[PDB]
Amino acid sequence: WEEESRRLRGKDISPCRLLFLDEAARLDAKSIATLFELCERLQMQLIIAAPENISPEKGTTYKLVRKVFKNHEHVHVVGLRGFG
Amino acid sequence: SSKSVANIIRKTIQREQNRIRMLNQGLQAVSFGQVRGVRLNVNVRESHAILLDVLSEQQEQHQDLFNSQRLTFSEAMAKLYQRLNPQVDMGQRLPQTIGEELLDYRNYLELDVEVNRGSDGWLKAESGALSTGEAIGTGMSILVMVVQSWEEESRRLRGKDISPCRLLFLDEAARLDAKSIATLFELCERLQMQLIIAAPENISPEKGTTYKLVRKVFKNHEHVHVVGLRGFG
Amino acid sequence: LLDVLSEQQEQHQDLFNSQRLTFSEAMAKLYQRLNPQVDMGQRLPQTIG
Amino acid sequence: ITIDDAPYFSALYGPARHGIVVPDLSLVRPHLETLEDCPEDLYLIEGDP
Amino acid sequence: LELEYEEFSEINDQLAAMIEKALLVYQQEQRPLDLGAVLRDYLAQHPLPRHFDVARILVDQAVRLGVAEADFSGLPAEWLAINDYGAKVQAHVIDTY
Amino acid sequence: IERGKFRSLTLVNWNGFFARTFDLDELVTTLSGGNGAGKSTTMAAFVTALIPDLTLLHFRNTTEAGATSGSRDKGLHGKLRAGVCYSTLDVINSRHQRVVVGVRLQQVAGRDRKVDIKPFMIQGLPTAIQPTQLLTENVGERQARVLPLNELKDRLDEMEGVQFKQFNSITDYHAQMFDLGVIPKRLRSASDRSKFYRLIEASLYGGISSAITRSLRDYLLPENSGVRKAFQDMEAALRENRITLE
Amino acid sequence: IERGKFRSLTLVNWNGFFARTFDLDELVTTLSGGNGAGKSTTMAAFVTALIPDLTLLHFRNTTEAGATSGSRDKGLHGKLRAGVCYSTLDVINSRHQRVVVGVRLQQVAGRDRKVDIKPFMIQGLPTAIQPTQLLTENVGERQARVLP
Amino acid sequence: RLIEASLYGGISSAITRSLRDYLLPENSGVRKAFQDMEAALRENRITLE
Amino acid sequence: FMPVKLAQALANSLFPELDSQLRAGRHIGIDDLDNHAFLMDFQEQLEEFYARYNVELIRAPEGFFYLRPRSTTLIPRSVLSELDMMVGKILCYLYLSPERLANQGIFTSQELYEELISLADEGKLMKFVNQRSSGSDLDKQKLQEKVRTTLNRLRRLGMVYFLPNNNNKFTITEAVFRFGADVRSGDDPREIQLRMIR
Amino acid sequence: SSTHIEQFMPVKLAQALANSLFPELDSQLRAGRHIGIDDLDNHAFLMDFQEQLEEFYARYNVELIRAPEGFFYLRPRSTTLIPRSVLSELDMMVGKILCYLYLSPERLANQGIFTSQELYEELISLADEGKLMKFVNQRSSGSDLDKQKLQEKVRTTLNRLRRLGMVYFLPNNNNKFTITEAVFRFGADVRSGDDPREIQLRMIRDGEAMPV
Ligand SMILES: Nc1ncnc2c1ncn2[C@@H]1O[C@H](COP(=O)(O)OP(=O)(O)OP(=O)(O)O)[C@@H](O)[C@H]1O
Ligand SMILES: Nc1ncnc2c1ncn2[C@@H]1O[C@H](COP(=O)(O)OP(=O)(O)OP(=O)(O)O)[C@@H](O)[C@H]1O
Ligand SMILES: [Mg+2]
Ligand SMILES: [Mg+2]
Repeated sequence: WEEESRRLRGKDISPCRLLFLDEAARLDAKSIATLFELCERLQMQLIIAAPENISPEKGTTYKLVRKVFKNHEHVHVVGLRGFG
Repeated sequence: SSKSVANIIRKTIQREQNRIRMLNQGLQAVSFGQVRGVRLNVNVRESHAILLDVLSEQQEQHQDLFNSQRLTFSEAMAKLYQRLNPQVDMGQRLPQTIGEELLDYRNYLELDVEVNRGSDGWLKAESGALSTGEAIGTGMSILVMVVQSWEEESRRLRGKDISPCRLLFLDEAARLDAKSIATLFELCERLQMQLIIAAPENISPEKGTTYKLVRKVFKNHEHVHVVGLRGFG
Repeated sequence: LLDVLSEQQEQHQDLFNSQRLTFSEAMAKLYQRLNPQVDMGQRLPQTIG
Repeated sequence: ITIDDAPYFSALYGPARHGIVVPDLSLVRPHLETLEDCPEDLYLIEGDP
Repeated sequence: LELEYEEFSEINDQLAAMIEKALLVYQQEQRPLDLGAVLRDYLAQHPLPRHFDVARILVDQAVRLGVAEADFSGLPAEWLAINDYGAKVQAHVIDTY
Repeated sequence: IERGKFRSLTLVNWNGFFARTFDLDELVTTLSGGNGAGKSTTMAAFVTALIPDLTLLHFRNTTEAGATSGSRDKGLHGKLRAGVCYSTLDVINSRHQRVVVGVRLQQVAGRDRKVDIKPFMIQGLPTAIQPTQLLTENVGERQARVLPLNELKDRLDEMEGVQFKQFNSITDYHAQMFDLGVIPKRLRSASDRSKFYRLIEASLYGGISSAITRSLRDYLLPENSGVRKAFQDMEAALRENRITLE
Repeated sequence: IERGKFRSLTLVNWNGFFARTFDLDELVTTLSGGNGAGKSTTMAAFVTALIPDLTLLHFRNTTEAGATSGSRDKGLHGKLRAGVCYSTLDVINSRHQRVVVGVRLQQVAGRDRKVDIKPFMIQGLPTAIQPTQLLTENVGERQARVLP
Repeated sequence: RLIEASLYGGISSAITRSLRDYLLPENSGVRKAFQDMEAALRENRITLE
Repeated sequence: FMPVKLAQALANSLFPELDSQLRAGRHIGIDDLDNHAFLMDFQEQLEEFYARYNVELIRAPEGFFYLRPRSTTLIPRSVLSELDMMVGKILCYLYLSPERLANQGIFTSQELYEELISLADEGKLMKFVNQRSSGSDLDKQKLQEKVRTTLNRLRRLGMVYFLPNNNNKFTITEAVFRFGADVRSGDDPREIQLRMIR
Repeated sequence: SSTHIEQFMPVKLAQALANSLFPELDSQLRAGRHIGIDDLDNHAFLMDFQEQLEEFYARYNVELIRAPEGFFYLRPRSTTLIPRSVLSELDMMVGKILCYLYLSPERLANQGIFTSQELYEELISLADEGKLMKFVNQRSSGSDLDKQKLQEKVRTTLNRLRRLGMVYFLPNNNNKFTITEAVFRFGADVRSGDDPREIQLRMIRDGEAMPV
């Protein structure tokens, strides 16, 4: 697709690249390593989700906790870091 | 005739409602994400409730339709049912079949599945209105309902000292969080029911037996190396 | 089929003595012309021509 | 009841297998004189139905 | 408010490092390896609550070294005990490196 | 009291498994390994041994979990290997009788990917003999020889007190399994088989099953004959008369 | 040439989120938390913001994947709360231009669980402005309000 | 289609079935030449019918 | 090719009729035993069949089936009158609890007439007949006429079933809920229905 | 074998119903549109599966018919599952005039492009102008306001015929249009040189036409 649009596009613009994957937990460590190297070689952004932190040493990560609170719901978000 | 048929139907309905109510209690306080309980809601359809009451108490108003020997009993039931709720149409099917349908007690019952989600009350369980884990947990709940019902059904055809085996699966179990897995283990243990679960190593349940698999190439052929652990806890 | 349609009678009649190409085959594709077995619809696919 | 206990129970209850359970048996005493249409030997038992 | 943070522990990675270093000798000498004995000796070096994780990791490291030729004999292996409180293991001896 | 239990699962000459036996836990058994290791293959073996019906058996991929029939391939052929293959279960009843139930599998040769299946059952086996030993010969070669049903029948009949039963129809096989308390309901007819398979496969993939949800009353409520047969007998005189008139 | 990148995602008045902003990563961004935490909801908000075509949008469960169902409910309505809602993206152009795309979402009163969408775009916004603050008014003692 | 298939992951049934439509781009030069031929073939269809 | 079950479904003798009805906009309730059972059995394929027309086949939560056209509908569309919706909302209100004891499911034209007159605002009434009309006999007569007319329309929709005789007495089907209000946790149906009516 | 398309339906019929052209065509056909030779796609489609379509529609108690001129259309029976309607007499006047215009070799040089004014001029040349005006208004006596009203009614009816597929307007100019062969159905009362009464009887018997 990117190649196709080469003519119409202005010379100076390279379009954004981004994909998703839900339930990433279905993949094992070797598979995720393969996926990361593929996407980084192609300057491709990724957004992935899993119940447990499957990628501790790459990129950024957020942890979501839902609290019932005064007869409604509220989500608390905290970041995670590779080393401490 | 008349009243006695209504009484047997009522007692059958009552017994089914009570058994369901007993099954229902085993599923109270099951935690799956924001779901906190599951139920099987049983209700009686109106168009049949009024028919049952009429057959119970207004029989002198319709006896002409019941003792007319030119038509059989099931046909009489079908004709009475059409006399009530006249807007009902019949799809060119024999009145005999509609009669036998009225004779089957199950047709009088309406069944739903409900979940007690979060701050809200009891809601009908729709897949699109739940997260992934909640859906998996609800599915397991309904499955154990079915298994218990089937065991109660068949025991009248089995030996007095026989108790069938019970076993269920779960593929890609990594989709459930630790709390949900604890809930599921509690359920199966209380139900004496075995489980076989597959996960790409992400989960390590301490109780039970574990098998480690590794696929290799040996003498130019695919081969699976297997190791086992158990007894921890 | 592109070779069949491209190369015409007068020059390539000396080429046409091969068993695979002839003129009538363009009309033989009239059978294929009527309806190919397309499945999913978007835009507008119609026929061999 | 299962097939294994069926013969035992049938022997135990004997002719009374097809009696009726009625927890008082004094409430029938007034009704009883009216029974002109019944099997020649009717059995009644007291207990929680 | 502003986002907070939380950090991971590397204790299990360290554990994997000690085990792999301790196990490398078997391959280098091509010495036959028995999971029963190795697990029984190695669990003695840690307290009971951590045994399960140690067993898992040790098995993960050991299976990469060769195969057990007995697996093609059609004869199942026995469940060997490896500690008190009743933990068991099932595996044939590793012969083909 | 003392509910029965599944004791073990055995695979012979499947893709990646020449001869393997899994000792099942009383509560939970966990299969673990990297992608493509063969976990789903073991569950495929279990269910195919449980319900040997090629009309129902369809091992679609976990992704695309809910789609239509689609391809003509049922996904089973590729899990076998050339030659003869087996899948067997070992069970202990409340009576503590040891019964072994299983099927024999073979790739049917042809352009298409088809399979041949034959159920069987063994009773009275000593506790000292394992399935893998029954089904293989320890010939001089590095690897044993899997022995067909003829050799197996001859080998078993030689034993004292051991009975080998080989079935011609799935109905008989399910009848025997029910009589011994291996399944909770006796699969009268193909419809019953379909519902039982629905239950198993819905559990396997997970989620609120659409089919279970549609027909909820058909699954959760037993059918009662008492309300009916009285009226069939009372109706009989009229039915015969009407038929005679026609 | 320097390829463009997505800087961040913002949610306002979604089911469980009042006003939250996720800062994306250059290569990989991961969302973790127990079942029902809200990960798939974040995915849905992003996609929504990307392709507002209401005809298309259909958020099935992860189970039942690949089954063309025609479900009665597309699953978006329930992820929104009453009142006004937003979903916006901040992007850095290859030209090093900051552009803010997004949508205004709002439930429709009536028996049918329908939803309304209004796209919008912002250009030239100063680098010091955060979308979370731009979309809300500070009313009372640290008790902000959303504005249409 | 693209996005949704990525989100749920795996071999998307719809993508593979129409892979030509997805991957191969369209060419305007082809078209300009084909315009003429288009007219001619339309006319032939007319006649045939 | 074509899916086997879809071919089976549309081969059934009941399909042409149901097709005809559906395309007209008719709603299929639990009353129509055979049609309703047919739809229950073959929904998964009929939904796909009608999607080819850019028209949606919906099963309402109450149980009745109906078609909803998209903007791109291949079937020519038509739209109801204001008076139509008015009446519809009325009927939804009459699907009440005391109805059971009041009429045993069978109403008359006069019930609806008088309810309409009593509950509606004068202005909108006028708007329905003609803005220049003013509380006149003739106006009332025309209103009656229109009522009958619209009622018939509705009967075509399947909302209301006339009892089989020349007189105008009828029963209300469950599908009338399509007119109804949005329901929120704990809200009383009477109040919300009246709130929209106002 | 079981679960096989042939059990329930002929393969060619299923193949036709699965085509991407069918829904459009079906929709149109039901609405009363006639199909001529110019809309190739549709016409060709019709030709390819004629008998299957005929057999199909038969289920509805409607005949899928093919006129000699090569155009398809739907004719409902008395027991039809699909409603049936009749054209107005003004539509007939414009229809028979459009028919004579199609035949006229004198105007063939236009390459089929005609103008509303030419149609109107031909119509008034043949029919009784002042007596035809009665349908526009009971008091019409040749006043220009009434003449313009007649012209507007013509414009309107013509627009309706366009929807039936009997005439196609130009892509950019609406004052000009082109004819199609479907107009020959307006000559069904005279194509055979016989007694008009008997012809009319035959037509009403066949369900082609009703009186007023
Ligand atoms: N029908 C088949 N034909 C060919 N190869 C197959 C077939 N089924 C499975 N395989 C291959 O067998 C190996 C094991 O597959 P299997 O589905 O059992 O893996 P798994 O361990 O369950 O994986 P995961 O849990 O990641 O799904 C894989 O290489 C798979 O490609
Ligand atoms: N349409 C909806 N209507 C009502 N509640 C909904 C809807 N969609 C999601 N929810 C609820 O919102 C919460 C968040 O669900 P969501 O799927 O986003 O969570 P999650 O963390 O991604 O979970 P999982 O990993 O199990 O998929 C859950 O309680 C879910 O039940
Ligand atoms: Mg797998
Ligand atoms: Mg989720």
